[PDB]
This record gives sequence, C-alpha cells and structure tokens, in this order.
Amino acid sequence: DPGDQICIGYHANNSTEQVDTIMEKNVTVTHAQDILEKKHNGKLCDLDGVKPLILRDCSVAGWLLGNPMCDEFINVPEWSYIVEKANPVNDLCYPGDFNDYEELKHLLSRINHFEKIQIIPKSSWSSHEASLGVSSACPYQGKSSFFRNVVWLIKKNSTYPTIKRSYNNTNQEDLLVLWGIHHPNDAAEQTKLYQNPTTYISVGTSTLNQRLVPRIATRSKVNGQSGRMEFFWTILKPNDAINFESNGNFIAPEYAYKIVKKGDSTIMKSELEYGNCNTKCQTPMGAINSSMPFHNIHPLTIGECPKYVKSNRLVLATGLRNSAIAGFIEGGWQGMVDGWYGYHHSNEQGSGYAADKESTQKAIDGVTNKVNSIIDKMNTQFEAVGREFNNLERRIENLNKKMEDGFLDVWTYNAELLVLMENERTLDFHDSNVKNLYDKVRLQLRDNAKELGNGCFEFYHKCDNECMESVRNGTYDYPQYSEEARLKREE
Amino acid sequence: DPGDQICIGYHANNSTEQVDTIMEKNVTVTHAQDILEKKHNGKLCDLDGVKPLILRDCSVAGWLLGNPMCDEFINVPEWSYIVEKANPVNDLCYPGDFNDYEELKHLLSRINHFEKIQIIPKSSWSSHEASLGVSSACPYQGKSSFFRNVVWLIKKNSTYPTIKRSYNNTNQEDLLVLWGIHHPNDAAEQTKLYQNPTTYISVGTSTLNQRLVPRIATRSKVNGQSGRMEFFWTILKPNDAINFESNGNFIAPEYAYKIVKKGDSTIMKSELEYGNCNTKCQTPMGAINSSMPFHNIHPLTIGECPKYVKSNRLVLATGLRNSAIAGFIEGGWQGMVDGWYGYHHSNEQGSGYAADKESTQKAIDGVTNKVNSIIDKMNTQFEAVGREFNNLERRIENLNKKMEDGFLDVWTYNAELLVLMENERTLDFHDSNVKNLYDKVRLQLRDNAKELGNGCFEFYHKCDNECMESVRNGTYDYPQYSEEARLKREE
Amino acid sequence: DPGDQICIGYHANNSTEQVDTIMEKNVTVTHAQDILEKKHNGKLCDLDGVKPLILRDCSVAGWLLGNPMCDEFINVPEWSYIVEKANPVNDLCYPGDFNDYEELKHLLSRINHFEKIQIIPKSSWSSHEASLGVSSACPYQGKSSFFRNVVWLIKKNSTYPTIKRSYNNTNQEDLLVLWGIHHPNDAAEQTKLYQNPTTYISVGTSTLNQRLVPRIATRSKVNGQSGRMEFFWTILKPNDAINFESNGNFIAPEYAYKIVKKGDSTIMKSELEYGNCNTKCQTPMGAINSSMPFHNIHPLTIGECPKYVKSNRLVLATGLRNSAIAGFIEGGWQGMVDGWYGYHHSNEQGSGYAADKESTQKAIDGVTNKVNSIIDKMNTQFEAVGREFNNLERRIENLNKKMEDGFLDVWTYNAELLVLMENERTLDFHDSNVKNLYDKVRLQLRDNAKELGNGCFEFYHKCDNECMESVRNGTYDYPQYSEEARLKREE
Ligand SMILES: *[C@@H]1O[C@H](CO)[C@@H](O)[C@H](O)[C@H]1NC(C)=O
Ligand SMILES: *[C@@H]1O[C@H](CO)[C@@H](O)[C@H](O)[C@H]1NC(C)=O
Ligand SMILES: *[C@@H]1O[C@H](CO)[C@@H](O)[C@H](O)[C@H]1NC(C)=O
Ligand SMILES: *[C@@H]1O[C@H](CO)[C@@H](O)[C@H](O)[C@H]1NC(C)=O
Ligand SMILES: *[C@@H]1O[C@H](CO)[C@@H](O)[C@H](O)[C@H]1NC(C)=O
Ligand SMILES: *[C@@H]1O[C@H](CO)[C@@H](O)[C@H](O)[C@H]1NC(C)=O
Ligand SMILES: *[C@@H]1O[C@H](CO)[C@@H](O)[C@H](O)[C@H]1NC(C)=O
Ligand SMILES: *[C@@H]1O[C@H](CO)[C@@H](O)[C@H](O)[C@H]1NC(C)=O
Ligand SMILES: *[C@@H]1O[C@H](CO)[C@@H](O)[C@H](O)[C@H]1NC(C)=O
Ligand SMILES: *[C@@H]1O[C@H](CO)[C@@H](O)[C@H](O)[C@H]1NC(C)=O
Ligand SMILES: *[C@@H]1O[C@H](CO)[C@@H](O)[C@H](O)[C@H]1NC(C)=O
Ligand SMILES: *[C@@H]1O[C@H](CO)[C@@H](O)[C@H](O)[C@H]1NC(C)=O
Repeated sequence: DPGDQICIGYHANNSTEQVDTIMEKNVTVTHAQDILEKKHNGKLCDLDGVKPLILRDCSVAGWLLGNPMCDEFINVPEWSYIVEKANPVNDLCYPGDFNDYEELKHLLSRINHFEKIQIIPKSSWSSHEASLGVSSACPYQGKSSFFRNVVWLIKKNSTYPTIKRSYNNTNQEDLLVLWGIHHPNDAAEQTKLYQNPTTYISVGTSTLNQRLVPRIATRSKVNGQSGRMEFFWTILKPNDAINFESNGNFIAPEYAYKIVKKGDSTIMKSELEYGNCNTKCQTPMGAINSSMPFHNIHPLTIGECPKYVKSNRLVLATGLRNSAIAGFIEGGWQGMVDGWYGYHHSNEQGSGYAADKESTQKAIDGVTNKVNSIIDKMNTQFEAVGREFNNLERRIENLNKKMEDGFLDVWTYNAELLVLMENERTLDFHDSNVKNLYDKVRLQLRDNAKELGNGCFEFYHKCDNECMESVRNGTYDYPQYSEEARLKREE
Repeated sequence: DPGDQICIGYHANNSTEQVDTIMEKNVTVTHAQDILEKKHNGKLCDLDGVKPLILRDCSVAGWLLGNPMCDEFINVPEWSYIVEKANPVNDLCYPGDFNDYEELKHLLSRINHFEKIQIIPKSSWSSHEASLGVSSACPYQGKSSFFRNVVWLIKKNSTYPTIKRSYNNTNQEDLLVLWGIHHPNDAAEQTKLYQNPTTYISVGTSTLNQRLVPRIATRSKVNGQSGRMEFFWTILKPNDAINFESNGNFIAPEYAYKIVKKGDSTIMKSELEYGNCNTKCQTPMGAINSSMPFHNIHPLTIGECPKYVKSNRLVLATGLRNSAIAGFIEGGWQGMVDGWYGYHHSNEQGSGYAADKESTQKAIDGVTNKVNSIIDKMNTQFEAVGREFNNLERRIENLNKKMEDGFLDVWTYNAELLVLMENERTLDFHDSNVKNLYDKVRLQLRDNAKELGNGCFEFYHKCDNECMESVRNGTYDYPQYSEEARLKREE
Repeated sequence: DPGDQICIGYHANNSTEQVDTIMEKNVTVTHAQDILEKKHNGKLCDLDGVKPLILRDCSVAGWLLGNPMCDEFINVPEWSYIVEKANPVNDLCYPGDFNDYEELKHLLSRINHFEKIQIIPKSSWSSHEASLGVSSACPYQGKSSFFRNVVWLIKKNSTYPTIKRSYNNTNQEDLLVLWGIHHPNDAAEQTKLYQNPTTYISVGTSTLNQRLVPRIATRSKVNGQSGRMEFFWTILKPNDAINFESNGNFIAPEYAYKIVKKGDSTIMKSELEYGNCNTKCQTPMGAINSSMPFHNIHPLTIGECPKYVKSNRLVLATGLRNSAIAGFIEGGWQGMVDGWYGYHHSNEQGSGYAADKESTQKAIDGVTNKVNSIIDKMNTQFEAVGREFNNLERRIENLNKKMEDGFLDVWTYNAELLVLMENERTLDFHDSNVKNLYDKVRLQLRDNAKELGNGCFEFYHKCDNECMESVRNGTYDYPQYSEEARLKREE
C-alpha cells in the first residue's frame, strides 16, 4: 500500500522549433538543424587567396586599349575572376567593334601573371605621323586624344610609305597583341589621312594569315564620328614572331601584354565593394563560408559552392516530438534534464529520474550521422556561372538557361522531399526506440510486476535502488524474487 | 457462456487497383492515385491567353519577304510561339540564303507587337526600274513575279546610277529591316541587268558597317535559275537611321516591320489544328492542364509543364493492402463501410462495427499530405524546348541532346524509385497503425479480459455499450471492474 | 523438470562484409551486393558489332587529304566511333587550315558506308602541270611530295589558262569533296607559280556559292614553308553537280568520298590496342559489360553506359546484421544452416533448429526485388561524350563542362544517399520480421506457455514434435491443451 514502481518515458523542453514531415506540417520538435545557407557578407573577397579584378567604370575592351577616361587600378599582376558593372560608361571612346570580344573576356577571366610591355616604340615611326592620330570622341585634359596602348598612324608631308614591322616574342611567356583598322566615311577622308586611295593591312604569324581592307558606308555619328575603328588580337606563342604590313588605315600596336593562363573562371556583374576577406564561394550579393550543402542567395556564383535551391527553409528534425508519474503513453517528462529516453523509479529509498545512457547514445550518434551524411556526401566542384553570350548567340544563351533552370528544378525538389521523408523517418525512429525500451523491461520482469497501462510497472515485491539498476542494466535476476513475488500475487 | 468481446480490424473493399513497392510487385490495394499526366487535347491552343503563329505551308523566311505563293494569315499583331510544318513547301522562291536565319527565327518566336510599315515607296525609284525585277522562279497569277516586301531594281535606258537612301526610324519602336544582293551567273547577266560591271552595296547604321560584293560561280539550276539571292537584316533602334548605297545587284527594302520583344520562346513542328482553347503547357501532339508533376506525352513542350518522364504508370498507394468475427490477424472487414481502422464489439445489447474516427483522421490527413507534398513541392518554370540548330551546328545540337536525355534519365529514375519506396512506406504505416490500436486497447484492459490470439479480447465481466465507448474513447476505468473480473477469473 | 521449449531466432555466419546506413558506419552484415562497376578490359572493342577507326599517328585531316607519311589502315568501309591520339604527329604536312574542321570530324565520327572514288583524273590536266606541285614540307621516299588525294596545279610553258570543270554525282550516295587554295608569300612566288597576278577560285553547287582569293602576308616558316594551304569541303547531294573555276592557286580534287551517314557518335582520345571484343560501353581506358547502374572508371564514354559517379563503393545490405539455447534477444544462431528467420524447439523426442520457409521467402523475394528495382529502373540511352570544341569555342566548351560536372554531382549524391537510406530500411525490415514471428507464436500459445524473456517460451504441457509443427504452421489448437495446461499452472 502501495507497491514499488518503474516507468519508461522520454525527454521534453520549452523548444518551439517546428519541422515538416511527408505527412505532418508544423510539428513542434525538441531541437532541429537548418541545412540551407541564407547568409552572405555583402562584399567581394579573394578566392583561394587571390584578388579579383574590379573595373570601376571601364570594360575589358576599354581597359586593354587604354581609353583615356579609364582612370582605373593600372598595376595588378594576377587575378581570380573579373568584375564589370551592368553597362560600364567607358568602353570604346572612338566607335566600332572588337573581333571575338567575348572569347577574349573568357580568356582574361583568370590570369596567373599579366605584365604589359612595349613591342613597337611610339618614337620608332620616323616616316609616318604618330602624334596626329587624335579625336574629340576620346577627350583627356579637355583636349582631343586616343587609346594610349595603340597608335593612329597618319601620312607625313603627303606620303604614307608602306610599313613592314616584324616583332619576335623573346619573353618566356605567351603575348596578347592588339591592333586595328580605321573604316573612314568617304574617299576624301581616306586620302586626306593615308593619301594612298586603295589600302590594306596584312598580319602574319605561324597561326595567323590576315588581310583587312577598309569598308566605306554612310554611317550615323556616335560620339560625333561616323568613322569606325575595328580592333583584333592574337596570342603570340613564346618564340614566334608577328609581321605587319600596311598601305594605310593601320592602328599599330605600341604595348602588348605577357599572360600566363591556368584554367578559366568568368566575368561577374556586381555593384559591391572589395572587403579584404578570403572565401571559396563568391556571389554577386556577397561571399559564403559553406559548411551547408544548399543555399538560396543568388544563382550566378564562382568557386566551390552549395547547390542553388529555390527555397526559404530546409530544417532537419534531430530531437523528439515535443510534448504516480505517468510514463511515455501520456507524454514526455520535462524533468528528464539529461538523456533522450530513460526511466522514473519510486521505492522505499525514494523517487528519481534516470537516463538510459546506452539507448540515448545510439540515438544521438545515429541522428548526428544522418545530418553529417546529408552534408559530407555532397560532391562540391569549382564552377564559374557567368553570362558569356552576345545578342546573336541568344540560341546558345537559351541552351545555358534550360541547363541552369533544369538543375535548379532537380536540386530544389530533391532537397524538399529529402527533408520531408528523412524527418518522418527520424520521428518514427524516436517512437520505435521508446517502445523497444518498454519491452526490454516488460520482458525482464514478467509476473514479478504488473503492466499499469500508462507505461509503468508496479512491482510484486521489494525493489530497492540496487534491484532498479539491474532492470536499467538489463541484469534483473527473476528466480531471485520469483517466490517473494508468487505470494504477494496469490491474494 | 459466452463472455462479452471487442476486436480490432481494418477496412476492405472490391477494389482491384494494383501498386508496386520496392519489394512487392502487383499489390492489390484499397484506393490509389496516378501522378503521371498521359492525356492531351490533340490541338494547338493559346498560351497565357495569347494566340500562336501557325504558318500553314510558308516559313519565317518566305513569310517575312513576301513569297507570292505564301497565301497565309496576313494581319496578326502579337503571338506566343510559332508553328512551322516539317519541310514547308513555300520558302525562298528565287534560290539563295538568309544571313543569321536561325538567330532571327529565335528572335521572332515571341513578339509582343508586330506592325509592317513602308520605309521606301516602290514609286520613289524615278531613275531605276522597279517593276522589271521579276522571275519565273516566283510565279503568281501564272505570270512571273518576286518577293512582295522587297524590290529588284534594274537599270533604266542603259544606266544604273548610284543609289543613296537614308531612312530614319521615327516610330516609338525598334524596326526589323530586310534587303538582299543578287549573285548572277556571268558578267553578261551582270551588265545586261545593272550595266556597271564592278558593283557593291554598302549599308550603315550606328551598329552596322556592311559592304557586300556579288560573287560569280557556275551554279546548278534551282527552280530553273542558276542565279542566287542572299538576304540580310538588322534591328534599327528607335531614333537611329540606316543608309544604303549601291552600284547595282541591290534588292531594296520596300516594307520593314515594327517589333516589341518581351522574352523568347521557340518554333514548334506540328501538323495540328488551332482549337480556340487556352493552356499553360503546349505539346506538338496537344495541350495539357497539369496538376500532375509528371507526364509521358512528347518532350518538345512550351510553357510551365510537368517534367517529361519515360514511363507508362506512376501510381501512389493511398489506401490499405486489400483482403466470433475474427480481428485484423485473419484479414480486413468488408463490413467496415466507413473508417480505415476500427472495432467490432459483441455484448448483451448486440454486435456492431465502429470506426476509429481519431486514428483514421491522422491516417487520411497523413496520406493526403504525402500525395500533395510529392506534387506541390515541384518547381515549375516556363521553358521552350525547340530544335534551333542548322546542320553546321551539329556539335551544339548534340550538346543540347545530352542535356535533355540527361535530365530525362534523372527524372524518369527518381520518379520510379520515389513511388516504389514511398508505397512500401505507406503500407508499413497502415500496419504500424492497426497494431498500435490493438496495444492501445490491450494496455487499457490488462487482466479484466483475455487476448484470444485472432485479434479480439474476451471480457472477464459485463461490458455494456457504455463500457465499450470508454475502451474506444480510451477512458476505460479498470478499478471499477477489477473486482467483478477477479472472481470470474479465479475458477 | 524441466518443461518443453520453443525459441524464435535468426541466421548468422562468418561473413565480415561491411555496409553503411544513414545512421551507422561499418555495419557487419550477413551478405551484401556492390552496384558500382569498377572493372574494364583495358582494350578498344566493337560497338553493337561494328569496328571503330583507330588512326595510329594520322588525324581526320591528314587521313582525308593523303599526307604521304600517313602510312595507316587504308581500306575500311564503315565504323562506329573514331580514335585519335592526344597530339597526332602527322596532320597537315604543308602548313595551313581546314575550314569547319570540327563540324567535319563530328560528321565522320560514325559512317555506315565509306568508299573513296576518283572524280578528276590526275591525267586529265592537259594544259597545266599536275606533277610539279610538290614540297619538301611533305617528304615521302626522302623526295619532296604532296597530299595524295588532291592536286597542286602549276602553269605550263608560262601559262595558267582558266580551269572550268563540272563533276556530276551519278553514284547512289552523297559525296564528301575536298579542295584548297595556296596562299603564297609574295607576288614573285604568285606569278612564278600561276603566272596571272590576280587569281581566284569560284566553286558552285545548288547549295554552295564560293569565291576564294589568295591572301598575302609575311608569315613565319613552319616545316620551312611561309606558304599556307587552306582546304574546304562540301557534301554533294546524290544527283547534283559541283563546278570549279580558277585563275590559279587552285589545289584541285583528285579523289572524293561516297558516305552514308546514320546518326552521330564522337572521336575518342586513347593510347589503347584493339582487342577483337564486342561491347555496348567503350571508355578511353577499356570497355564494360554493364549489368550495374553505376560506374567510376572514366567519364568520356561511348554507348549505352552506367551513369558515371565519383565514388569507390556502393554496397547494398541484402542479408541481416551479423552477430536452454537463447532466442533472438541474445543474438543470431550460427546453427541456422539454412533459413533467415526460424525456430529452435527442445522436447522429449529431442532438440532441433527449424527454418520459417514462409517468412524467409517473403524476406528473400523482397530483398531480391529491392536490388533489382534499383538496377532495372535505370533508363539507359546511347550517348557519346567527346571534346568537340576548338580554342575559340572555350565558352561553349565551358557550357559542356558545367552540364557534365552538374550531372555527375547529382548522380554521385543520389546514389550515396539511396544506398545509405535503403540499407537502414533493409536492416529495420529484418528486425520488424523477427519480432513479428515472436508475436505470431506468443499470440497462439497465450497461457498454455510462459515468456522466458530471452526470446523462448517454456510450455505448461507436453508439446511433442507434432504439436511444434502446429505452432510453426500457425495451426496450434489451444482448447485441445487448455485443461492439461491449467493444472500444471495452478501450483
Ligand atoms: C504553420 O505555422 C505558421 C506559424 O508560424 C503559419 O503561418 C502557417 O500558416 C501554419 N500552418 C501550415 C499548414 O503551414
Ligand atoms: C615633302 O618633303 C619635303 C618637305 O620638307 C619636300 O622637300 C618634298 O619635296 C615633299 N614632297 C613632295 C612630293 O611634295
Ligand atoms: C625569334 O628569335 C629567335 C632567337 O634568335 C629565333 O630562333 C626564332 O626563330 C625567331 N622567330 C622566328 C619565327 O623565326
Ligand atoms: C548492472 O547493475 C548491477 C546492479 O546495480 C551492477 O552490480 C553491475 O554494475 C551491472 N551488472 C553487471 C553484470 O555488470
Ligand atoms: C502483374 O499484373 C499484370 C496483370 O494485369 C501482368 O501482366 C503481369 O505479368 C503481372 N506480374 C508482374 C510480375 O509484374
Ligand atoms: C537614254 O535616255 C533617253 C531615251 O529616252 C536618251 O535621250 C538618252 O540619250 C539615252 N542615253 C544614252 C546614253 O543612250
Ligand atoms: C532621326 O531624326 C531625328 C529627329 O529629327 C534626329 O534627331 C535624329 O538624330 C535622326 N537620326 C540620326 C541618326 O541622326
Ligand atoms: C468517452 O466515453 C465516455 C463513455 O461513453 C463518455 O462519457 C465521454 O464522452 C468520453 N469520456 C470523456 C472523459 O470525455
Ligand atoms: C571502417 O572500417 C575500416 C577498416 O576496414 C577503417 O579504415 C575505417 O576507419 C572504419 N571507420 C569508419 C568510421 O569509417
Ligand atoms: C610555249 O609553248 C611552246 C613551247 O614548246 C612555244 O611554241 C610557245 O610559243 C610558248 N609560248 C610563249 C608565249 O612563249
Ligand atoms: C547530273 O546528271 C543527271 C543525269 O543525266 C542529270 O539529270 C542532272 O540534272 C545532272 N546534274 C545537274 C545538276 O544537272
Ligand atoms: C500444419 O501442421 C500440422 C501438424 O503438423 C499438419 O497436420 C498440417 O500439414 C498443417 N496444418 C494444416 C491445417 O494444414
């Protein structure tokens, strides 16, 4: 009056953390983990400890040629990725085109070493006019000027003698060389400037075999010239030579560029500050330190990154559903300060809670392992997501978009369902575990005690603290009390 | 002789609906849902309430230029996608080429507004022959004729004077302009037609800088001309001007086209009728109203669509395995007219079936939630799947094919396995639920009744209808009958 | 002293095979299956019973034109895929270019029929020099020579008369035709060789309309010529004709090629021997006979193949966790020589183990079905993974790489997690099965026997071998022993 007791129960707490399973929405849970990265540092940072290349209002074109209003960061021998604005103000001062422009950007996205040199001195032009080739389309100190890396040759007295110049790459490294042809308005401008009326430029390497001829049209004024400049480029292998020849209309090299190229990258489209940080994932809205296997920031990322997923929350249940002294069948015990599953005894030496170290370790190690698998099994490659196509490559641009949207639709769907199914699995694990511990006890006692129905057993004998620890240890000796039990039963 | 009874059991029905799980094939089930869309309305319909553009035997080329045998639907100011046949009969009446043809189709796939206008009246040609430029390759009323949107200029008396024409876009909207060059057979035809023996066309905008020169070859007759026409096009920004100049061989604009462009789409390859319907998914074999997250019709779709999957059936088990008065251990009760899990009592006031509202709601809400997750978690973007590459882009066409086949192989595999694993999960849920309800009862009664082994309990006392409702309610008072039970037991 | 007994238990064995589940790492198991193909036969073999095309040191270019040092396998009328080395020694003997080279390789990757013919006899050149067009860049028997499939025409006496040649395809099959233009160094070489100082080649079909003009530059010596040859090609529809015309610099066809084309394939980059085998998956490190739905060899594969996955082991648990005579609660019985789950009785006729045929069949059929689903549900299409882009298509090459790496990242991740989750499912199945068999018995006996707690029941009466077989058969008659039991109990 009354007899000794032991109850099986589980942990609870004041946690309000909610989770979704394939079957139940908004399920309050004990503790849970988010696997979606949502947080960016709002800045552009190094990549594997290498600065970017941030063109403030210039453009790879304007930058290369020397657009005089491109007052930028001149000296910088290497970079990881490149950063243009949306529509950079300063591009081509004198209007025209850049042969294979995009393919060049892509090549310049990631440079190991980059040193500008001088292949044809501006002073070497003894029999042509080097310092007259100047326009009001390219203002400097309020005076007319021109691209500073490349020379507009004019006729001397009234003579454009044929130009023949070879240059030989005697550096250790490939050379990026740049020249151009002036397409003038009419045969007046043509001969006023180059005299000879039928001109041409031939350019030759061991690869190249060029022969450009000025085109005439009536064209609309752009920065007030109806003239057009069209530039070209080659890479000069490290012991080859380039040979120029020109009747006129020649925009000569002054400075070329030594490059060492080690794998690609891409141009990024951002309005952000450098932040002097490092990172391994750069986004056009900030960087990331991704432990997380998913993120939802911006799709146009560079580096080893989490998969981009259209979603706000991916939360994994790690703990339990969250809700005499009645056992598990009437809810969880707040008084289980430590341990996930365990007991509550009450005998003549007194009542306590007592955690199940063994079954609570398997449970934790299991859930820790689940969360870590879902993360460390994620194959993370270096990738650079850019927008590399002009507006006569809209078919190829549209093939790129189906691929990105296609991979988004797959990752966004499989992450959602993986959380929903693997949560339902985690909460049915917690149930299956509590109920297995009841039966661990129930099977040991048998008739030496009675199932009360609330998740406790009342004993048919004296169970002191030392008897309880045999029940929890799973070492309960029944023939040792089978008799004492038998008597208090029959009655 | 005999005692009062209560049995736990489950629903059954005459349903023959079958399902597959990861382990069991052909499993008869109570009721199940198909998640594969297989049904199309065999017609071409609007998209987001916008008509297509159905070219009956013409082609974007033939359509644009005015191939006289292209007796089509002239007036139509906007469209969503475009529809060619396989090999349209009427294309280029006079043989030749269309510069950047594919890139133009892609641009014209989706037009917000499209109004043809007249930039150069056919009557403005005072000093050249506008009405002689006619071929038997382009028959109309059985007479020789030519593309009606573009003019074949010939010499007057025996003089082709130089043409200089500027046109200025003074409309609000971009302009698609079209011209061409006649490549004739020999220097006889050349001068018979344009007189001057060395001709050229220059075309200039703020973008463009063209200079075409007729090519001569000996070429095979095609519609009986060994001549060739080669056409070109530009988009004229809304306050820019285009300037033409020509010694001869010029196919002049008459009519250009105002366009407003708002995102792309694609050309579709169908033999189908317009059906005056709306839709958000169009296929080349009909449209779809996709609640369903998968479909198996045709891969070349346009709109927000289900993922295309190579499969015939994706069926989700929603109900139960389908098979005194014996409880669950001997099968399901047909007599459970309503409810999934429940009881069958039999006492001195009589025998009935009685559904478990509470446990049967959790079950339904759970399964309803599962099916809805598998559907509403599907990220559905607008996409247009076309065939946009010529037969010198077979490498890029082959890159598109690996991507489509690649995404098919992923979706087809993950849908199959998701149904197989999530079915097995649903039927083990139904088992785990029945068996939990047995133990809900079994734990309440204890020795006040006896487990018969068939899934019933026989009572060791009088259980009237009101006692039964405490067992079903889970409010069964045991000390209230513990004594009356104890006596009828001992004996 | 003592009573008759029956125990429920499971199989064990000396197996050390380990497996990972979402929760437990390194779990010793009874037997398990690997689903990753890792084994290749180190050789290049047929595909669907068709030989490849293995160019030992030549290149599609060098091969086609007849580079004299391309001592290869001449006669071969059909092939499946093509095999170059990394940087083939013999390519273009005389330096220059091949118009649309890559697009041609792609076309020649898979040829149904391929017969070389002669369209323009070398002897037909009555008024030009056919046998003087020879260089020291193209040595043969230590003498100067030239591409053997194509003719270098020189002037006769001191006259290059105009060439006009039509050829008409009167074969059943399309024709691949090849010609070229000599770009010489200076106007001296030009007229020394072709006499006329301003030359041209026109080429015309019903498709083509060509007019090439030699270019001059000062170019670097390559195999000691600063000259350059530039070749071109067309496909001649089977009843069309090609017409050549040339003032000079013409490299004439001698031999063209009949082709029948049936779907594409790709060029492969291998250093391997032909092995006279067949296969349906060829890799650049050997072939595969893929039952397996995954492999980890090399990504650049050709045929119907397993998905390429970055992983070393994908192992599926098929058997059980691996560890009176105590029942299941104390471990597995080595003495269960046959059967997965079953019994161990002990009575007055003696003790034995006895397998549960019925429950052990469901288990095997279930696991066999799981492994087969995970394999036979894998959609396997024919695909050819190559490297088809030059180094001015690096943007398109980079779009191909994101797609491959993208599909790798998906398959590698989903296979890892599918094994981890579906293993945990398989071992919880084995538990749920043992424990259901205990309760199958426990429910049949009731008070006619006592739960010992170790997973056995001790009988409260005589159970001979025939009584045991009713318990295993599930046909145990309790009213038949309810009395005999009742007496031996009360006491
Ligand atoms: C879930 O919880 C939030 C409250 O934070 C609520 O906005 C939402 O409507 C709830 N219900 C469902 C069905 O998601
Ligand atoms: C140009 O050069 C000088 C002027 O300093 C003069 O002697 C020479 O004659 C000039 N040439 C011509 C052809 O006018
Ligand atoms: C460039 O100079 C080096 C060193 O004298 C020489 O060997 C090389 O051949 C020159 N370049 C060319 C293309 O001749
Ligand atoms: C488990 O509990 C008993 C009693 O408290 C204790 O003596 C011992 O540490 C454990 N039993 C065994 C066999 O180790
Ligand atoms: C499943 O059921 C259908 C009968 O509708 C039958 O054709 C098929 O062969 C059955 N068996 C299996 C193993 O799929
Ligand atoms: C062409 O124009 C008129 C014919 O009406 C004639 O007066 C004129 O002389 C002609 N020109 C020539 C050069 O024949
Ligand atoms: C077209 O006309 C407008 C209005 O007069 C004018 O401002 C514009 O400059 C003209 N176009 C060009 C390219 O000049
Ligand atoms: C459940 O059943 C009892 C008896 O039928 C009824 O009085 C009551 O509605 C329920 N019990 C409680 C505590 O509400
Ligand atoms: C698993 O087993 C292998 C021994 O074959 C061992 O190398 C590895 O470190 C073990 N442990 C884990 C956690 O993987
Ligand atoms: C070239 O051909 C023969 C030489 O056999 C000679 O009769 C003829 O005059 C030569 N022609 C010229 C223009 O030298
Ligand atoms: C080639 O010869 C056939 C047979 O005589 C002829 O019909 C065909 O028209 C010729 N080719 C061309 C392009 O005329
Ligand atoms: C199962 O076992 C019994 C007793 O061994 C045997 O007679 C019979 O084959 C089975 N029972 C039935 C009803 O078939």
